[PDB]
Amino acid sequence: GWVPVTKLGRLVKAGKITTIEEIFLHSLPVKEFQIIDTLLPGLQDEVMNIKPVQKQTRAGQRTRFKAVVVVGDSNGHVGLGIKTAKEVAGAIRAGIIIAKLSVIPIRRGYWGTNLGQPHSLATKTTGKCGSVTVRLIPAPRGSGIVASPAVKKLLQLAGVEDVYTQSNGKTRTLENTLKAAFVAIGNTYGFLTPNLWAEQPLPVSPLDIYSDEASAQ
Amino acid sequence: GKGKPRGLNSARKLRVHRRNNRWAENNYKKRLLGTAFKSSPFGGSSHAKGIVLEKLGIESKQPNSAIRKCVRVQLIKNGKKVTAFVPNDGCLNFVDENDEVLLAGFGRKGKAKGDIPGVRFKVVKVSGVSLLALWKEKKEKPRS
Amino acid sequence: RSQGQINAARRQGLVVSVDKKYGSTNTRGDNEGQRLTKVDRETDIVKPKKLDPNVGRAISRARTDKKMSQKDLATKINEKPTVVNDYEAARAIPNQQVLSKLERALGVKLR
Amino acid sequence: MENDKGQLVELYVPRKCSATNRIIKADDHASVQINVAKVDEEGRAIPGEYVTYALSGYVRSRGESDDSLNRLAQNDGLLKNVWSYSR
Amino acid sequence: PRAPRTYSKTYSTPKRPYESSRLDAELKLAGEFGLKNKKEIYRISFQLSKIRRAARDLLTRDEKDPKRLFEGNALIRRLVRVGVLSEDKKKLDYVLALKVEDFLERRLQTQVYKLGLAKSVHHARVLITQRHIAVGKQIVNIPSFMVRLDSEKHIDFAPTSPFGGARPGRVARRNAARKAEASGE
RNA sequence: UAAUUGGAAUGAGUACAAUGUAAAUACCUUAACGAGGAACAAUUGGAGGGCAAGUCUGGUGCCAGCAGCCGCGGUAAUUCCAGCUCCAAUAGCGUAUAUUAAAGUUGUUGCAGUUAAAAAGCUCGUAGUUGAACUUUGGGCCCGGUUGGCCGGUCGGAUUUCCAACG
Repeated sequence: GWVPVTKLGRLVKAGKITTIEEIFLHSLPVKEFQIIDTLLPGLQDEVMNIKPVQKQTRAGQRTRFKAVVVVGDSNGHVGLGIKTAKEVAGAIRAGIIIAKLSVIPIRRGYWGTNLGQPHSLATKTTGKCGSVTVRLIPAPRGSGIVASPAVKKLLQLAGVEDVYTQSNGKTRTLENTLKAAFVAIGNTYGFLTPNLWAEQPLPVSPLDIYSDEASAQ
Repeated sequence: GKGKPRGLNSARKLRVHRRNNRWAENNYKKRLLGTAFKSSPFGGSSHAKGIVLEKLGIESKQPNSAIRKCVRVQLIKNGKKVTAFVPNDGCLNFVDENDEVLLAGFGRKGKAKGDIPGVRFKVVKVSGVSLLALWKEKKEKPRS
Repeated sequence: RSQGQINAARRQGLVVSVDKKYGSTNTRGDNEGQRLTKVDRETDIVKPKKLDPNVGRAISRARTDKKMSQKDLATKINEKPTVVNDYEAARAIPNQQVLSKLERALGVKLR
Repeated sequence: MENDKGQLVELYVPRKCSATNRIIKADDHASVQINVAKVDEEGRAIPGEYVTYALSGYVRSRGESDDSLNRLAQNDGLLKNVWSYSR
Repeated sequence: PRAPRTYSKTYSTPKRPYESSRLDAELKLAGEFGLKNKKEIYRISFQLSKIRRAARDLLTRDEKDPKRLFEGNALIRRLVRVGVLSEDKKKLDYVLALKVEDFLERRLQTQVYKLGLAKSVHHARVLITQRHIAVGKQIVNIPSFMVRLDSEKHIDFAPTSPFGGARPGRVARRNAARKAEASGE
């Protein structure tokens, strides 16, 4: 079935790493998607756009299909992957693989007094990709996701209950808007709130503890 | 920075600068020049009645090659002469000279529509009844 | 299926089978949508509902020799006049919706 | 970060750079976790007992990673007379 | 020159007209509640959007604001009384979580159906407007009555209605009449 | 895919009455009539995309026309004219003009000016806008340090407490 080629892949297959927050805390480069199929199951996907791109040749036009898919289970984890291919079906399959490998954590928070199980984002965060800036604003309870039907659909898979948006630039370029929203939610752990001022003892990497399980034989 | 004044006692400059740059706006100018009253064929109105002078055939612009079956109309309240398109087929038979038609805008707020060159108006009512009714045989044109 | 139980089974529960249908709303029914998978996964040749042996011969006369023409008959059932042409004697794969409109427009009760 | 009843949320708490005190993001692949052996009499580095420093990928790209460890390790007694406060 | 009559409209059309998510989210709200049209659904979300605007206004203000305390309890006890907010959910963070579903539950067109005696959610709608159900002592034929908490023991057939006694109506009365003139004599 | 059947319920209406009212009309009540597809029969716009819903059939053949915009039509039209089917809102729905949101396309919040529209040829200069730094700490109680010692516990550094005031 799955024969791992990466040291991180061997530790996940051996069950020595059981949560994906171990990877995210040590910034480990995920190289194969079967790592995070056995580590984030119940992670649905949805294809957001299929459009053709053409390169013109001496004889005719070389058309092939770009696919934008997003993944995320429903809680804390988002993945966006873009792939072009000769067939629409092949681009979606390959796009899902790229979508998984780019899974990231989102930091969720409270707009106000904290009454358990955060609904909104912790801060105001922005993200830009090619003249499209997407701003994400924390919203009070019961607001829902106030966004475009594609950007809202990415924040549904994120796990955000209530959020506001602004936008700028040519948002009709759907790839640049989704890439700008992916940057905006990935920056939620970028921002250092006063919650995080306290020092930590710098834990030891699982690749460094379980070293002989990771190493090949 | 940023090329505009920012000082707290500088509201006059910002207010007069906003005023001067409002004139670059298309509809702010027409609201404050009264262009609808003086220049537009309807006197700033949604509708106007007219009198049919002749049946016209206007060639559709590229890439369409039809004949558009419009009429030339002179208004009552102004005397101005406008060209108005006669909608879906057979309606040019229902319109004749001197039928006292009713006109409306043609959708685009003072601009031509579709492949018709230089027509900004359409007929709604002819002889005071309708064109929908006459086209659908729901009413009958008065004998005139 | 049709009001036999779908109101009787809804006694203060209000959710059993409330999922959405396939979702065309003008493309025709799925009467062979089950058979479409079987011919896809079976790696040989299968015979597609071979012929119309006597429903061709007997019902062409009862329909069309009465008053009508196939150019007329295909116009009221809304199909091309070659569709009825291959329902005349032979050379068709009979689907349900076309054969149903063939029956209810001209009465002869042979399926 | 916690709720009203003190129950912890925020599924992981991130590492922070030991030079510039900034968050190591989950996609900072230029960030580095330096492990330094602890030693005792007659050498013989003790296995599995470290002195650990984390450096963010911003610092390493700027070229400050060497000067940072010289400060970060001299203050821990790992070095002497290598890093000087007054330039 | 007589003083004006105040009036207002009680619904709002959604911004984007043709969805496949919102247009098919009417599976519940029109087939599973037996409703006339989308205006009965747009009406509920209008009042529900009116609720959150007041609640968001209060939450911004300081805790132990006398304005927050006064209009807070008033907003809770009004929503408690009609039975849309549950018995202990009484907090301004929970009126914002209040959704469209538990408003259509409190309608008399469904409360008739849930309290037996209707055998369908839009058999109940027919019975209400045919002057059959009375609440307390009062016949109501408004399917959007929004019953209170001390009223579910008082949905019952009307003292005038044929199903509450009182000399059955003109169909059976005439139907028994023609058997009287055919079989009786 | 219907298709044949049954008892039940009701008001839209026709109205004795009473009520209402200055007098009436109407409402709210109410005796007597008042539902089986023929009616007591819901429309208005759409079905390429935006934008929900047919690559079904007949006609036409860059003609007629549609089409807010992109576009459709020159002999197999998912777009015209029709039939069927379906979609949207619904006693309401379409069309025209204006206006607001959209519009961060008027920008105080909050635009842009190298090349997309836009830095005066350059400098002086009045009004206008803007302009370096500097001028003393009296109520009490709880909290953190930073100096001052009464205090070393200890092999030059290791804990802090009772007391000033030091903000």
